[PDB]
Amino acid sequence: LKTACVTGGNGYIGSALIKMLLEEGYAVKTTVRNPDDMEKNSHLKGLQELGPLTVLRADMDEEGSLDDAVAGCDYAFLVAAPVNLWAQDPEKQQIEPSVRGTLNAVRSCVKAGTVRRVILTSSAAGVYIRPDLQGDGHALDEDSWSDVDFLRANKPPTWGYCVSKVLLEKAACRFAEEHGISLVTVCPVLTVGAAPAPKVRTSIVDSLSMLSGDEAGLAVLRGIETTSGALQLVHIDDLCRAELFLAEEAAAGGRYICCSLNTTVVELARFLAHKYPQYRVKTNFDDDEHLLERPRVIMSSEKLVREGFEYRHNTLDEIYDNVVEYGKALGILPY
Amino acid sequence: LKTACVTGGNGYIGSALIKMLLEEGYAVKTTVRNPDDMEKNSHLKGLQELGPLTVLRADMDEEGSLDDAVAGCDYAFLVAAPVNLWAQDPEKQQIEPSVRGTLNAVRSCVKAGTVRRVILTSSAAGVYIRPDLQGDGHALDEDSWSDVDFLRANKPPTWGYCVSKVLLEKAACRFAEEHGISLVTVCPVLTVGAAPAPKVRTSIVDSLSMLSGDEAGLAVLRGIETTSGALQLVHIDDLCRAELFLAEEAAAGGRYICCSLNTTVVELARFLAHKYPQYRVKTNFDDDEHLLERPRVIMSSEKLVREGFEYRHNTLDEIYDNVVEYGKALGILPY
Ligand SMILES: NC(=O)c1ccc[n+]([C@@H]2O[C@H](COP(=O)([O-])OP(=O)(O)OC[C@H]3O[C@@H](n4cnc5c(N)ncnc54)[C@H](OP(=O)(O)O)[C@@H]3O)[C@@H](O)[C@H]2O)c1
Ligand SMILES: NC(=O)c1ccc[n+]([C@@H]2O[C@H](COP(=O)([O-])OP(=O)(O)OC[C@H]3O[C@@H](n4cnc5c(N)ncnc54)[C@H](OP(=O)(O)O)[C@@H]3O)[C@@H](O)[C@H]2O)c1
Ligand SMILES: O=C1C[C@@H](c2ccc(O)cc2)Oc2cc(O)cc(O)c21
Ligand SMILES: O=C1C[C@@H](c2ccc(O)cc2)Oc2cc(O)cc(O)c21
Repeated sequence: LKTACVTGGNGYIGSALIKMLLEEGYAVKTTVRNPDDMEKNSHLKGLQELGPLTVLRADMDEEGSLDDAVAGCDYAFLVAAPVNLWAQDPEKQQIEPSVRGTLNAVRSCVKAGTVRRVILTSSAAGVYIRPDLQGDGHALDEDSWSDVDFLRANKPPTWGYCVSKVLLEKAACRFAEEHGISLVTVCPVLTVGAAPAPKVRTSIVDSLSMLSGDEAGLAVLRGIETTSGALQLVHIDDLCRAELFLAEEAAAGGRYICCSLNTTVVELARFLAHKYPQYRVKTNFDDDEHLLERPRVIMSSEKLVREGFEYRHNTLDEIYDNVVEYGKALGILPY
Repeated sequence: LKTACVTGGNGYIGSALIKMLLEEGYAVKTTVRNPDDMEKNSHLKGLQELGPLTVLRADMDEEGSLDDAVAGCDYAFLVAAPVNLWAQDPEKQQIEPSVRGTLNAVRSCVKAGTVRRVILTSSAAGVYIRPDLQGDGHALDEDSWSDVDFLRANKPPTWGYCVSKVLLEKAACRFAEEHGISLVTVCPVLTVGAAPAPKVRTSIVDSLSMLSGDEAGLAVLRGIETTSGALQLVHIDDLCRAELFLAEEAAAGGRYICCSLNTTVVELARFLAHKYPQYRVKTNFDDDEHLLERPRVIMSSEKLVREGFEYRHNTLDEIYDNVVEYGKALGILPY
């Protein structure tokens, strides 16, 4: 069989990727940091009783820890990454560990000799910090990079996360090219949908905040719109198929935005209020709230599409098709 | 004042639209075919003594008939249309007059020069004839068009009505684009609620059939579900507000489904049986329970809700809040 490595099998996106790879007939090796924690990793046993899944222990911050897991793999999906969006000391707790851990992982992939392609999962946060674009009508593509200097000078919330994505991508791209290994980078927007992982929180807390009523989650969604010009969404299923697509399509190369739809907080609030009447969805925003009626800047996925990929969740109704039941199971929603 | 034209002021939806436009401060001009029939048109005098309403005589089948009425209007609400759902000769009694009357109306709107936007009332019957979708889990949006080929090949009941909506929509859009006039099309599902018109019947006969026991109306409801995959409902007041919203919302464009709730014959029957025990509502079926237990195909109003519209009647109780009294006043219900 063809074998794939997925770092961070207990993560939100990582757990979904593993499930899809197995379904598509791959043998899968995944790393977690504490396999003995079956609260976090029970889905890996569930999947492991269904398909050829291997679970290993590794911390990406330790050089060479990934050597064994990626040995004998055709593809390496580097999903695991530091996600301290709000660290007190971002340079040391988010940025430096991100760059160092990504280089550690690519080094292991090179060492393995068998890895045909590395698939690095980054984020739209490395793309859409663009304070030089004013007014509306803007459309960002893979040539757009988040303004690191602006981020370090002004340090808005989650600035360290945005910087870490920019720096780790460039470090990864340089390392891969200097060692002759093919590297594809995927920059997904906010990802929504059910996954096998039983104890994840991550962005689900935020994407469900209009239904849960959590004001911190609501601030995150507002922050995305304010800082990037829109609220961009993609379904977990489309993200995982996109990663498989980019791994398999030999003609694929370089960076790829993964984004199905550009909306706004107000649009999403209205739609969710309409689709889920049982929740008290606040839709009446009033003035000061610098909220957009329509996107000012959109993220373009034309490169991935013209590459041959097709999204299957193309409306708000389809992007939010199964996340509510997932939120219930995770305890993020009560009922 | 801003001035709006409404065709067919004696019609069910037309009469409700006129009352709402007058309430919202519009000067209104409406056309009827026989203003001297004050049994059908008395509500227009009642409205005329309360607000700035002009009543004119016109038959949409005759080219130019609408010229005078729509002259000086900022918006034109084309509500009047042939409703011979069961014509013996649909081609000549339903389809051709529909296309021709709509083109006549839009031509008059262009000639007026003042019409900023045309709001064309069409029907969900132009959307949900989709024999290619089997199983459940389907959601239809504005890109779904009723299958005219299937309709002409099998000629199910009301096939001529369904075809007329598809053709008049496409002909109208091609004409509007060539003349650079904004045309927005609304495709309501089964519309329910009280209206000023005193002698209308239309779908009220069918939407009240579970209370009246009329088996022809009950057959129409079962037919909607069997042919479209659900029993879709919207309140007259939400439809009228939606039409105003789309007229006034500069960003709005193209076609819009108007649908508050996707339910079933059985669920509606159980709801009506509990709400109105004085009437004898049949809730026990079987075999004939080819009736769905839950919608197989749902009409998605996501485009309209994203545009900025919010439904105010969202439950069966809210959708059926005042239709029964109206049915009494119309003689459709005895008591
Ligand atoms: N969720 C979204 O909506 C979204 C959208 C766009 C981009 N992204 C990005 O895609 C990546 C995955 O996101 P996610 O939502 O799945 O986050 P998550 O649920 O919190 O999972 C993060 C994974 O990374 C692991 N990890 C972190 N540091 C590690 C380390 N030093 N060594 C080994 N493993 C480490 C974590 O393992 P531990 O449990 O041991 O910490 C976990 O498995 C993230 O980089 C995210 O920023 C997410
Ligand atoms: N009622 C619903 O539940 C529903 C749901 C979805 C869509 N719709 C569609 O919305 C439209 C209005 O529906 P409705 O319930 O209000 O029907 P309605 O009560 O029977 O009224 C029909 C109106 O159209 C007029 N009309 C027909 N042909 C005309 C012509 N050649 N020239 C001038 N006027 C003409 C009629 O005037 P006359 O009296 O002189 O014939 C009448 O005013 C219809 O196209 C319907 O198919 C209705
Ligand atoms: O790691 C991520 C991804 C990030 C994100 C949001 C929007 C976007 O467009 C790209 C990335 O959002 C989050 C929000 C959280 O509460 C926790 C998280 O771990 C994350
Ligand atoms: O003109 C219409 C609208 C049509 C309709 C029903 C459901 C739907 O979803 C869309 C349209 O139903 C009707 C039923 C009638 O007895 C008489 C009518 O004149 C009509």
